[PDB]
Amino acid sequence: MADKVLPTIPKEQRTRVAHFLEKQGFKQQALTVSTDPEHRFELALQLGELKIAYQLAVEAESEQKWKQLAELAISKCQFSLAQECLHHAQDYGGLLLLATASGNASMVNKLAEGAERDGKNNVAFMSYFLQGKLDACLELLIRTGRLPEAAFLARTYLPSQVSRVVKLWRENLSKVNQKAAESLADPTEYENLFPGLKEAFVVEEWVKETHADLWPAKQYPLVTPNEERNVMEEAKGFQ
Amino acid sequence: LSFLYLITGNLEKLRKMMKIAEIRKDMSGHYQNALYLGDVSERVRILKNCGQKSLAYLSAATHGLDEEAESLKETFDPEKETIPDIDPNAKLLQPPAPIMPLDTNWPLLTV
Repeated sequence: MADKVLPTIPKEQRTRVAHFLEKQGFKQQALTVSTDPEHRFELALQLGELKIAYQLAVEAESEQKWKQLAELAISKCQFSLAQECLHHAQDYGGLLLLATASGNASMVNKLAEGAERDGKNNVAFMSYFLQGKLDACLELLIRTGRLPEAAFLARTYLPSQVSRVVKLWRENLSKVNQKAAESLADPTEYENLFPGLKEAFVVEEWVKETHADLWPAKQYPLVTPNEERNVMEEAKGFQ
Repeated sequence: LSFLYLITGNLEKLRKMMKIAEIRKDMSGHYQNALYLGDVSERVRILKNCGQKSLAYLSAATHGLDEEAESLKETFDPEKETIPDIDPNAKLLQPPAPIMPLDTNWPLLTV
């Protein structure tokens, strides 16, 4: 009966009543009438026509929508898309949590790009590492003035930037003269670098490694490939 | 300090520390223990924070252990239905094979 009336209601009317309908709990039906982007939106949150919600979003026109929505999407476990929205949002933090949990390089490159974006030094490093990229970690340091720290990495996992880097750090120190403050040596004397001969470089292990990076470590797994990184690793690594 | 420990090419100290801060709660931090590692135990805890078998699967599958994550997931009345890219594809690799150190201890000189 009402439907005959329905033509003979418009804009705003629909809204009020929609709220009534919503009160009725005739959410779907409430959806059908739906009439305000906001109105549609909130209801949409309740409702979850997911795709449908997207169309309403269309171009959302507010990350806040995406943020709100992201939580919702994620709940529905409509991730493929969620990723698209979140990505669309480029809302890195939550998105990272998923991306990381299954794992992914690709995410990492784009993200790397992002990593560059973020404005505090630390996250970006994990990324660089995570990717496996000393190089990236070290380059990053150059901008931030992480210098003592950069040396440790450069030493540990040797890109022998310890030599290069140390000179520069030392130079800062140098600026701030005093001989102790200057501090000096790479192959020999103070440090014996390559003459010490101990644990962050060489070819053979490295060759084995070269491959290693390429295969999946294995134990028993899924399509989501292996790498391990534990006891075993220590042993071969020494070899 | 943990960072120093992972920088260096050795494994325990971070792990006790990991215990002792895991043990001091967490929602975003477990991550620290996992990467340089393969294996994590965090997952036992983690699932409890999540507990949607989702995290548990994503994480799970490779030790050849996707499976328990599914068992619960089913029990619940599952809710997963779509996923995004993420297939383990970034390198947790680097650190210190023989010749050209670590640095537990770092020598220098005033000279």
